[PDB]
Amino acid sequence: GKGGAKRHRKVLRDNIQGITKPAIRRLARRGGVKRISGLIYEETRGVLKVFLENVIRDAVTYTEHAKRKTVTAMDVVYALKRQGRTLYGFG
Amino acid sequence: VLRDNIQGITKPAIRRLARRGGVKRISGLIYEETRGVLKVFLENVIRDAVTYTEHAKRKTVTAMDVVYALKRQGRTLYGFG
Amino acid sequence: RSRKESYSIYVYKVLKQVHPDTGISSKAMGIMNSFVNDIFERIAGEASRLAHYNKRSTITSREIQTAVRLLLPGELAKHAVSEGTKAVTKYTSA
Amino acid sequence: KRSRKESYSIYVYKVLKQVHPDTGISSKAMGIMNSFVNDIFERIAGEASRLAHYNKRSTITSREIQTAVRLLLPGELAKHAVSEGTKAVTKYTSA
Amino acid sequence: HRYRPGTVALREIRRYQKSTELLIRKLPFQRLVREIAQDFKTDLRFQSSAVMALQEACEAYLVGLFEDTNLCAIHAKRVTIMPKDIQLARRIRGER
Amino acid sequence: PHRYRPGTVALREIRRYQKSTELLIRKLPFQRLVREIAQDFKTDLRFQSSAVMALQEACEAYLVGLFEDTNLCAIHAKRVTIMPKDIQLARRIRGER
Amino acid sequence: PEELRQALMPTLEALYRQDPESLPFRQPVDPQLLGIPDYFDIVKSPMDLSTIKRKLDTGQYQEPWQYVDDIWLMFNNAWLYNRKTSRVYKYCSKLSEVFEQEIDPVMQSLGYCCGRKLEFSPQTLCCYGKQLCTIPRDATYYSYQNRYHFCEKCFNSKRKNDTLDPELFVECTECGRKMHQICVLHHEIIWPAGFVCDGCLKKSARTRKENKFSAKRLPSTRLGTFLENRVNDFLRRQNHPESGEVTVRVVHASDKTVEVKPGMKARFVDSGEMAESFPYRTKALFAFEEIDGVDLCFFGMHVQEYGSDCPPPNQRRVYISYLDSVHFFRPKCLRTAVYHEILIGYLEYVKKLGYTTGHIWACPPSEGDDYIFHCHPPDQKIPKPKRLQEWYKKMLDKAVSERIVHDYKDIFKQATEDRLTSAKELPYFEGDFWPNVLEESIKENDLSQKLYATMEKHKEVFFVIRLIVDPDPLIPCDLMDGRDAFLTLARDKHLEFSSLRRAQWSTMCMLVELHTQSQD
Amino acid sequence: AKTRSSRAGLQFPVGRVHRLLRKGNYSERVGAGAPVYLAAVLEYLTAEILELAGNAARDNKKTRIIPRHLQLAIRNDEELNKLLGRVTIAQGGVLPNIQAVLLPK
Amino acid sequence: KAKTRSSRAGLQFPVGRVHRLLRKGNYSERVGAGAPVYLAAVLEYLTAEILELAGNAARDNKKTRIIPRHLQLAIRNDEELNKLLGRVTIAQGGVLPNIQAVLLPK
DNA sequence: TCAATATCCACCTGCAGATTCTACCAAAAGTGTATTTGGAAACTGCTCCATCAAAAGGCATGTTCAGCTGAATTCAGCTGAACATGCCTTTTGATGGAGCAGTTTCCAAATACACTTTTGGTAGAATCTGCAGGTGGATATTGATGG
DNA sequence: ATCAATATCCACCTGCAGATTCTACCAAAAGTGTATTTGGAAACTGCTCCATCAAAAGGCATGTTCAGCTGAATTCAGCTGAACATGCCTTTTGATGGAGCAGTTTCCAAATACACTTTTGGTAGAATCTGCAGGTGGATATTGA
Repeated sequence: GKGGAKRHRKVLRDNIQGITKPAIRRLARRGGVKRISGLIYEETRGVLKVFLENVIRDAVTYTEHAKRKTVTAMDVVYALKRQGRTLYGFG
Repeated sequence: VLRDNIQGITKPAIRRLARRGGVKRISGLIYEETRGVLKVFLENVIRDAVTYTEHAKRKTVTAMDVVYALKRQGRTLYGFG
Repeated sequence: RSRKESYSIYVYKVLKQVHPDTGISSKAMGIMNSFVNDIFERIAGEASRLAHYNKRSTITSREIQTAVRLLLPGELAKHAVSEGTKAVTKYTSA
Repeated sequence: KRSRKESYSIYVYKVLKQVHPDTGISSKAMGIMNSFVNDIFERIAGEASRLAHYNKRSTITSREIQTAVRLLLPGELAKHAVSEGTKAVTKYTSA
Repeated sequence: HRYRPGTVALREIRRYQKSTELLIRKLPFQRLVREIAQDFKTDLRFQSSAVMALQEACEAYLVGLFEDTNLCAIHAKRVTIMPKDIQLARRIRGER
Repeated sequence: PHRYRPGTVALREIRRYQKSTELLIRKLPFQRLVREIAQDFKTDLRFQSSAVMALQEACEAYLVGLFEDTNLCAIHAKRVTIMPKDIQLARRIRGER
Repeated sequence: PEELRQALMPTLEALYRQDPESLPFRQPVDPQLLGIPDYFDIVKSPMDLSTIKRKLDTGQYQEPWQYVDDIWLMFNNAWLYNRKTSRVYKYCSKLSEVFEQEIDPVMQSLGYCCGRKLEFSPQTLCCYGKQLCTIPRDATYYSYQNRYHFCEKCFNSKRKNDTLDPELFVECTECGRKMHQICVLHHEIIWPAGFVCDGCLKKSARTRKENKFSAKRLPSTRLGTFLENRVNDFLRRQNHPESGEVTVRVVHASDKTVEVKPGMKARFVDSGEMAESFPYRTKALFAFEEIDGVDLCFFGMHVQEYGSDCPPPNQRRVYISYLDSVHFFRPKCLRTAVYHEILIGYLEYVKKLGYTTGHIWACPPSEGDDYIFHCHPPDQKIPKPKRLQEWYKKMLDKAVSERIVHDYKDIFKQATEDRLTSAKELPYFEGDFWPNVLEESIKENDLSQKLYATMEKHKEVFFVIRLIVDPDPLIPCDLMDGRDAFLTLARDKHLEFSSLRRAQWSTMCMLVELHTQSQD
Repeated sequence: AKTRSSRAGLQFPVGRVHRLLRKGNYSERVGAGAPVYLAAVLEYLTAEILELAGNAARDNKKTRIIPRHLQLAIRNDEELNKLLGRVTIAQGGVLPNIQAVLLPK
Repeated sequence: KAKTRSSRAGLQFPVGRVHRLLRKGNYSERVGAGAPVYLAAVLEYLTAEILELAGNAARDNKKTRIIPRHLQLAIRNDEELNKLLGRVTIAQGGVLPNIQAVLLPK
């Protein structure tokens, strides 16, 4: 490729560590948590990735059912509403 | 025949339900609050089921209306549908 | 293009009636619109299945009343039902 | 007066015979089976209508009920379910 | 001869987990349902199957609830349930 | 040297983050995680910015709710520090586990 | 060169005006500067727009074809060392389109008919060891001495078949211009005196000698005469301004025999229940039009005729084996109708001969498959099976309205009406579906149930039409003896029907070959 | 020349809600009073939660209601809270709540 | 002669009845031809596997007639079917035998 | 490792309940014929998504230190468990009638559809306006400093 | 009890993206007006099945005791919170290619809408069959002692 690489999909990795320690600390503080053990962070990351896998799977199956290659917000709203997470401000 | 049949739900009944719930030791204050939870769920099921009842212009509640109430409360019951 | 309908003007009129000197933000307005849509669809489905229960093929105000009592928790319904009645009462006045 | 009530009972009985020739079902458990099959029917059909409304489609066909199978039924269950569904629609089409 | 505290308890645990029979006596639950229905509308008649469905559904809900409360009591390094366990279970479930 | 006792600053950020509403998880790393998950599901997908924002606010809401339940469970066990058993019990009672 | 500069500069300037289409090509690309070191290691000729600009300015272009070749060559090496998703790729495509649309009339002005650097389709080759299959395209092949070719599984030089054969050229007597052979339509056999361009003929007030290889000069037959008379009468009735006379010629007619397959040979003829072979007559008729004063073949049809002196059930039966056409008929709107007329007339003709039953196998070809005409036009949408069925049904209904055809049915319903009981009562035709599938299932009412299910599976595909001394003598022709020989000649000599000019050239070559085949 | 919304004293559009409930194919037949009743319930809920949001905004020395005000309004009323128990308000945050044992005491 | 759509698709659940119930379900004004076939196939599949699981539970329980206890044992022991019916109560099913670790002696 | 007891099983035997067979027919279901239309493909306009570029500082990351919370241990008040004893509330069967449905009439009420009027979005430009963000200094909040 | 190093509260003021204010169009709503259809109101009534009561019976309600569970008091290794240095990589503004989302036409394969013949599922009555619920006999871990 002329422009830098050539069809660089850039297969992703190590993203869950992108959810940093202070980020999980802030999420816990919004939940009223005062003290956080060291092994809380990774298992909260695990819960986060489980939830994201579920919601993204539902939304993506929604989106090939719509015959689309781009994930919109409306099918996401559908996915969470089915999963028992009714969300506002997005359609 | 005795009144306030909320206490009519005998304490060994709560004991047996807790045994089915896997509980081996039951505190003295457990019985009254289990009675409270039971009765609360009870007005819920009775209220929506009887509302189904006057919706049909009937004076008798049916078991199928009970199934409606349970499934609407998210507690779908099989065997009476 | 295809028009996307919303309750913007009606919710704004209600807000002006109940709070003349207050404004609403865009995100809060989207929350308002999705709220009214969710209540609409939940009540519509509940009333429709009540129609299915009694082999009733027509949607009238009665099963709408029943859905309002079932879904709206207690005191809210005690007004909601009433308000609807008043509305249909006025609709049964001309 | 004789008022008939409909149920998928007898078909479930043939299904049991196909899966277990020498096994029976009691009336209570059989009503359990009927309630379960009715519940699955209602959920899948409702989800199919939900997809039809979402994708602005006015006709219910096999594609969106297949999609509802993927969304609602568990992974292995959903995959194998899509399997017999495709097999059956092709068999009926070629029939 | 006296069994130690817990052996008969776990025996009843196994007995009631291996059985599915009704545990709430029919008549008191029927009477309670009667007065509860009386609190909302007067002069009602109930099907026997309606009472059975109400009772069996309620035992199922409470059995799951006591599973939850046993788990919550275990969470606090305990084997006995107390009111804080039922409050925690119901709050996490979200009925309140 | 001036030093605050453990807990006072904790409650400080408690009230700060219970008063504010701005997103606490960084947008770019979360979006990278979303792209990873989608690619692991289906390759060659594109994501709208509004969709990523919906996922972000939704996951923040789910996490803060689970953290409130976790704190309630921790207080139930006569503790102030959250533990793995806390979230495990909360998720089991909620019923997704 | 300065006059040539004036002639060619507007097109290059118009290419320059394309912004930002021409920007990557305005300055000489350098591998180090652009960051792509592997540019000049693959292509051996570096150039750009500025190279041709300075070549024009200096004045070393002896012929405009060098200019055209250089432009198409930078286009080729641009697409070669580029991904299709890249921006320079679409810029190169747009610049090529602009070049074509600008240079065609300008190059026409200078005297050449056109100025397109054209190449033929990838010439697929054939194997030599097994003598039955061919060399696959875009796949590994082995070649020896450029005359022997083999596939991957035959022998069990290595290359993948991607070469393109360029179009040939001819030279004028008084110009020496490298004119396209196809475009000017010059054949060595037709005019041995020498190729002369139209400009020289106009200047000298001379006209080319009349072509004696035309389709009209072909020997006439009763069937061909009847078909052409019917088509011409229909066209005269329509009276469209774009309608031209149509010539239908039967170029091959020979008696042949079809043999029974061994699977049913053991079962029936050996037991004494079915004929050992069936004699028929194969015929080849083609339709031609005079478009712009040039003959063009736009239809082909292959039939098998079993007359009265034939064992049953094949007796008195006409079967359509292969039919093909190219959509260059003028006017277009009548084209389909004209085809129907042919599909009517032949039937009526055989109805005059005493034939009873007609058979049609309505199956569209697979992707990249040609029946008679090779290299169908890319824009010629091949019909789907149901559209082809409706196409045949329209012709059948039109024939019914004319009382020529009594009725038609599917083979399953025809067998049901005929109360067929054994496979020996089914008509046998050369190359048909049934002769092969009967043997195939024999390898797999013992046989009748299978056959009935097979018709039930494919009832709509087959058409049976309920409608002998032929007055036309035999016409021996090996080239038209089946579609295979014509396809082989078209592929070997590059006789393509993709374009109108190429269709005309192929028609001329085919007519010359047919006229020279009748000389012994 | 009187609209159905003005005829029954409705602020939400009776025609629009009727059309939307018909378009959802909840049924084959729909009477006239049901869309009016549903619309009326809509103004009722909208009006009460707007009062709550405006009160929250006034409590926060603000004259424009924001999603934070909506969340404070919904979560501070138990009936609207149970109406929206499985519900998240985007950019609404959570109610300020600290368990007693967390406090220094 | 007049093959039923269930037999035409090789299914034992009634395609026609599913089609009729989905029509009068009012989920759409129009219904496809293959939708009842596919849906009947899905319901037959679920009923099948729950039947083999219930029969296996009955055989492990030394019984030849499947009872609701066997259905509960089958559905709860399969985690996929478990979360399929994670919010559904079965009549006369009971609960899985489960004793807690801390509640155990010694 | 003797001994009392709940319970798995080896066996059994009666029955409510599950299974088999004949008959009927209104209710569905498949086939036929006509009409209607939903969205596929074919083309193309156009919003927006992925990608690249560059600067910079808000917190991410890492280390240090010690505060106190989780975890372990010990032991005492006592709340429940296990069990014997007395009775008493419940279950089951039988029996009057309150209403759930089956049948018939018919009228207020809900589609169907062709016009005709009203208006909810909404492009585009203009003015208004609540609050994001930075400044500065008054006011709790914390923690351990003199004694 | 006072005091100093910080976080908190908050009034004020400026620039601006977002909130609010008119013009004009207008197709999709929204409305009004007959012809048509039928869903359900209404009255009479057969038939379930639901309320009520007496005796057979299967547990439920209380007092004792102490084994063991729960909870208070003590201690400490260590870890996670508080503060800080360094810099990174995320955030914000800008532009741009173009894959792809989306609007418009055509029109056919698939849908609906009855008419009709076929078979098929639901129900009632007889009578034979059968898995299993308990009841009796050992009797086999098993747990307290």
